Amino acid sequence: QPAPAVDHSEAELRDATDATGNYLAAFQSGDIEAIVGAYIDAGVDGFDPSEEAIFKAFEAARDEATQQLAFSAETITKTRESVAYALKVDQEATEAYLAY
Amino acid sequence: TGTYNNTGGFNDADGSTIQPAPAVDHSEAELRDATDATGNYLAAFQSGDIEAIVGAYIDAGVDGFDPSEEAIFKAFEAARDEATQQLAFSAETITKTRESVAYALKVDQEATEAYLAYRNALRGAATSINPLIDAANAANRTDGSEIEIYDNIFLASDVFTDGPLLLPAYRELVALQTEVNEDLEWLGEFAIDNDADNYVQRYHIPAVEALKAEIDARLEAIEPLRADSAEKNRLAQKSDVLVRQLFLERATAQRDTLRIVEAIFATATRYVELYESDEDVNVEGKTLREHYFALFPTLFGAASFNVGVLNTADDAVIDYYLVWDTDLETNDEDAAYAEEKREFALLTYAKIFINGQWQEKVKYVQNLDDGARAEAARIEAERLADEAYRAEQLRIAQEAADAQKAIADALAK
Amino acid sequence: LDDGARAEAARIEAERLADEAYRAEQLRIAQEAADAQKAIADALAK
Amino acid sequence: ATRYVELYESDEDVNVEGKTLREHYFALFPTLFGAASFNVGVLNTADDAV
Repeated sequence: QPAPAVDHSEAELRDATDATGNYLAAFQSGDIEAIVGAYIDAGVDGFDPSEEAIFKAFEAARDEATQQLAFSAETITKTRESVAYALKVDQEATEAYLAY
Repeated sequence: TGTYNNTGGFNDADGSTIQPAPAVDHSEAELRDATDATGNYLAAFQSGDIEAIVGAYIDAGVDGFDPSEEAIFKAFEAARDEATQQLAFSAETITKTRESVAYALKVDQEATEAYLAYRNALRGAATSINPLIDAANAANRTDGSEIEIYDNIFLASDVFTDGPLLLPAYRELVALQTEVNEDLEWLGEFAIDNDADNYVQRYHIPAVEALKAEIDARLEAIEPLRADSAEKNRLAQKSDVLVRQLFLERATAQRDTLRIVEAIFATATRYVELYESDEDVNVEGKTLREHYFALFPTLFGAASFNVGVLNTADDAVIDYYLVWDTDLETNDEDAAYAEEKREFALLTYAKIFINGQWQEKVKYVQNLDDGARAEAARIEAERLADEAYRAEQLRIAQEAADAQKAIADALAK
Repeated sequence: LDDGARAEAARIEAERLADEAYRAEQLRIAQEAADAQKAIADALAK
Repeated sequence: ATRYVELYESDEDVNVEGKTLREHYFALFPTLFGAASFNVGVLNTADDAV
């Protein structure tokens, strides 16, 4: 993926990264109870113990993880463009200072 | 597609497909009876004694005991069919219990909504009434003997609490209305103006009339909400959701045990059936009938674990049918149902990775079986097809050659 | 392993259907050709 | 986990290498539970640095 020098503010980077870091708090904690409580849906008020509902819940969790991965993919390009702009600006600044 | 052996995925004959659960009231006595109708079947199996098991689940037969293998096979087949039917019934028990739970949740949800609405109406009436009471009290010049000094409403039952009692407040409001109507009539007397120390002025009557009008306007709107709150709070007291959750857990454990019971009976039936049979092919350096015999040691531990779970599931229901710690502080609470549902869901999730250990072995042996049985037909089918094709080809070629000889003889003439 | 098994459990069916269609077409063509030969036989024998 | 649950009593659960297809999926968890531990150990420092 290309990375043109486009200024994305560091606050934007922090917000976009924290939007994903909240998803991983339960996983990073390591407790299985927290994981099953957060990433798995309980379902209907009457808990169905059949395997089909379990399969559906796991499929939904997998789809949610896939979408989160898709967003974390674009976060990389955003940050790379920000870095390129941050390099270009002070390169030009130091060139001008040397000339003066 | 559904049988004791199937290749169609999830089956409703075992309790694995999806089923709706509308809020329908099935009484807890019905749950207890339907669960005990199955728990009697498992007493011999849960005891663990082999003699009791063979005495209960296996039929002796004719008075003259036939020791031939065919009678043994028939008895095992009958036991397997009985276990299959018991599993089919334990399947529907689950849906019954789930519907009962849904109804038990709906009723007290509505009850607590009505209670909140009625309490809010009472709070609004309390907010609206007091300033007029103070205004009417300020404009009194009598001695205070017959027309007494009013007191602030709800002196004992604090309505501003979240969950207080609400009947004494209504009775106090009714008593205040009665007192106002009583004291209003003495304002129409002719000798009430006794002396300077006690008499009436011009502005007392309008204040009393305004207070009475406000009370009469508030009660007319208060009444239906009180009626609905009482009616809905009485109905929600006739159903508990915790015992239904316990029954659901017990029935799930019963179905889990019935699964392995049916598996054991089917394994024994198939092992007995393959005695000196043409279909007893040899694979993986062993005979097909040998493979079935190795399943028992793992089943005898998986069933032990399932029975250990079912024993606690059974003991829980008997000790907590109607006693405290099953009904709680107030008519509607989800702080206890949520925790039990979480624990039950966690246990259900955890157990799906344990029964699969023996399920996969059973599937492996069964797969070997039907693979051999189905593969020992395609050679015959293809042989018949090839023979028919060759015969038809030869017949067509011969008749074409005859036709060529026919035209030869015809135009040669 | 998974997709190999899943994809391999279709080629036998595909080839069986293709072979059955090929054999049926071959037999039909042979039979109609034999009928045409009988037709010319009856025609020029008349 | 989804695929392991899906293959319950299924027609596509063929047997290979002396084991069932559903059995093969179950053996992946012990290695993932260590690889994810390493990745989480890296991510913890990556988060604390910012």
